Amino acid sequence: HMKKLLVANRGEIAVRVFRACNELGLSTVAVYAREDEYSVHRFKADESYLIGQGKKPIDAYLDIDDIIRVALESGADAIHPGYGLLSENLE
Amino acid sequence: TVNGFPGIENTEKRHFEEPRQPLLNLEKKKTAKNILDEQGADAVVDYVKNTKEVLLTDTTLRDAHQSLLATRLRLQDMKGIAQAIDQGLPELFSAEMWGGATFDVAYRFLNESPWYRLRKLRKLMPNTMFQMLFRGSNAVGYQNYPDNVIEEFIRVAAHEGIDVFRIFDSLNWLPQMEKSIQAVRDNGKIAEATICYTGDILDPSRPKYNIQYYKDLAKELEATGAHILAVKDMAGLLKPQAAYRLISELKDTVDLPIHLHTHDTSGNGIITYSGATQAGVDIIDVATASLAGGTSQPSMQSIYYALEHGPRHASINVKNAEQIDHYWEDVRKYYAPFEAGITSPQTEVYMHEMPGGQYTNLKSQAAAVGLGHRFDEIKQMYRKVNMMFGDIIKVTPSSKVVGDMALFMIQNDLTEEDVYARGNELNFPESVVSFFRGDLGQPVGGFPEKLQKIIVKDKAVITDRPGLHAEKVDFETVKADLEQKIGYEPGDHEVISYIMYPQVFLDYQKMQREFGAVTLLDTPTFLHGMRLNEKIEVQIEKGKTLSIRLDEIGEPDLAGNRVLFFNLNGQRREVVINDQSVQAQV
Amino acid sequence: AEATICYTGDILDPSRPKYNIQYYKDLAKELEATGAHILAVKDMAGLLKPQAAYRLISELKDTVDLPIHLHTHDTSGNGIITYSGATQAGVDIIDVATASLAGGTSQPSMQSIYYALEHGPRHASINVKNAEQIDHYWEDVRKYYAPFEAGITSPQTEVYMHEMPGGQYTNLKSQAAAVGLGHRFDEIKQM
Ligand SMILES: *C(=O)CCCC[C@@H]1SC[C@@H]2NC(=O)N[C@@H]21
Ligand SMILES: [Mg+2]
Ligand SMILES: [Mn+2]
Ligand SMILES: [Mn+2]
Repeated sequence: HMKKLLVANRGEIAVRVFRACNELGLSTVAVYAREDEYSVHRFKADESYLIGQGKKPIDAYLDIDDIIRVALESGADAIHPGYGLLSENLE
Repeated sequence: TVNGFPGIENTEKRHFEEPRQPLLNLEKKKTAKNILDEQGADAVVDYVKNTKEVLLTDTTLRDAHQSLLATRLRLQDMKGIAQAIDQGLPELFSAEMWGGATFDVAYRFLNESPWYRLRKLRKLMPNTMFQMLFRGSNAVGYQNYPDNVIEEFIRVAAHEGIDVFRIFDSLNWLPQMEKSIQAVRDNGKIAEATICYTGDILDPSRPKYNIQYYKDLAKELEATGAHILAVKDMAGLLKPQAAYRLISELKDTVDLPIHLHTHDTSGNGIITYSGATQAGVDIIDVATASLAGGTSQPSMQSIYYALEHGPRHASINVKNAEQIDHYWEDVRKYYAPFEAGITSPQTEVYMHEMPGGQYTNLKSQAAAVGLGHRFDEIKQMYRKVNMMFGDIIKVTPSSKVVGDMALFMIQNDLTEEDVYARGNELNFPESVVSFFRGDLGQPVGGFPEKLQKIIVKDKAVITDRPGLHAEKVDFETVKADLEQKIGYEPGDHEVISYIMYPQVFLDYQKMQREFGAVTLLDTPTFLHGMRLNEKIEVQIEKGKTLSIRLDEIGEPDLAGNRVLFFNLNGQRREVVINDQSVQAQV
Repeated sequence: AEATICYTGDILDPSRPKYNIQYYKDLAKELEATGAHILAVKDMAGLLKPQAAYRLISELKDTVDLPIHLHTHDTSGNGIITYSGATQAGVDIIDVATASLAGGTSQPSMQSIYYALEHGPRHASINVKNAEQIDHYWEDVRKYYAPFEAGITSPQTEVYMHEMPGGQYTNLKSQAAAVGLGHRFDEIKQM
């Protein structure tokens, strides 16, 4: 069973999935770039982790391996991509 | 930010670069902690006895910063390098990270639980044995405690990760040690019975502490079943020829492995360690190079090259130790307000025999009073008061008695025959009368009988163990009272800390309810607050990092309150804090 | 006249064979060929380990009959044990400083080398009670030279790594921070 979910997105949609997960009784993991350090979605989750260190922030949010590494090391069971960045990404 | 750290002078917050992480050459090896966990204490003792090399105990985490940084080293700088110490130096016998003044000082000044520090270090150092300094019948406090308190502390400390207990008495008295030794043995850990070396064994003018005294004391310490015999040189008094002779006569007397702990106060620590190594010592207490020398221990990097091509080498990875010393050098610069005086080899410690921590604490205490300009007179009075008391062992807390007594002597212009004459009406300090009443135990050769009746006039003295006369403490009612006091059910460690330090633990709880876990902050931020337009990140949890920016410090109003404009997690938050310098109600 | 051999490398390490024991033996023979009165051994960077100190002095004592003068620094924190190792090998004169101006890049202490060699085969010819009384003056005088203090000094076994003498350590670190390389002074020491 799922106990923890990571959102591989930012901004409004990340907060929306966080609210849905909290209504469903799930732990929430946020990911954020360095340039998105003051985003609301970073502080709306139980755990927040910096991703894409050194890259452009949009490229940081498109980093598949870093997001998967954060989700694996945080104990997250699922990844919600939101929309836009990697929601339709097959890889 | 507005009021400064209490006890130090308010500077600006200096810019500090990140400390250098070590580049380690890891070598997977079986440590003594693994042998203790799998096979017990006796197999550890056999492993020490079967090692031809001299083992090293790292005193960086307790004694090096107790001597040099006024034991103000915090858990953040410890945990920045604890994993690197555990992995890069598996050759260490143990790491002394607890006990002594650390337990009181962390609660009092650092506002962090020593139990929390022990838990974090144990999680970060799984393969390194943890050594504590056990002060006999008064385990970490100064007042005497009942036996059930001592065994409860030993049980909880052994459960939370302490593996080696260096048990010593302030006056080298076996009744104040053997109960703690038995409790440590019962808890499955290693008991380190300790002799406090004082005087000179090669000086015929002082035969009170000669080689036969240490021989018979080591015999009775081996009779109690303690695993390792320890020799604590508190003030760096062990001369190298004296070290060789003492270690030889202790090696041909008992079968226990010998542990030597000395200070480099006279500048002869390295040669003393080498002379003990030639005589057949097993473990020696060393520190990292950046926190070595002066009142601290000799360097482990120096003691590697001191025995590099001799008959016995030191078991350490000196490249990894030199790499870790870069981090220690970088993080020493955070504690500039707590730095002691300019270091030098001080051979005058052979005269007054002051322990280094006692030396700096008494220097600060005498600097608080306007009398502190004649510190040479204070040291001479310390030497003569020690001679007048009957040449007692001057370690914590008996060294405090000698220091307070001598400071009282030259504070009111007293003399030895003068204090003999006027001692009927003199109001001596509480430490001297409590020592002469027998609350610290029975000294070797007894008290001076005329001076005893002069010091304590009407109060009852005791010649037996003070732990026999201690008031009984029941843990259930203490736990209930503490739960009433702190608002939640306390652990065994919290109750144990409440028993020995009642007001200190409660004030720590008040500081925890007011300021939270300040141990998670970095040391420059902990000591100097926050700068204007500064950005700090505070990790309060795994995955939770507080982004704090100080935007503007407001002017104080008529009530003395200042509004600080913080940017907490991207949002503006105005914090109202009272300025102590600004007078209120104006 | 004190003919002086400057010491570098490690005589007890076979990976550095240029300055081995035979090089110092031949140099001591060449210096004794001249009319030098005392052979001097300068350890400017404190590189002489105590096991190497016993080996080098004993191999020079049976090579030449000149008295051996040893001078070293305790930058590595091993100055006292190096002098005690050479005392066992039969060194004649050692270079010591007063206790208030000892340690670090300076010489090992005169007051501490007495107690190190006390009750041994050879004592140190000094009045340590008079030396400790003199050291009170140097402790007070050193307070006048606060602007010229090096800083917080610890035993540094990295002097075995880069072999920088103590005078060169303070001087070169001053220029690196002056030009702007003080933060990379570790990489300067590496190279
Ligand atoms: C930045 O790359 C985040 C995605 C923002 C654009 C995407 S494209 C499809 C979604 N529709 C929309 O209006 N925005 C989303
Ligand atoms: Mg051994
Ligand atoms: Mn000590
Ligand atoms: Mn020189």
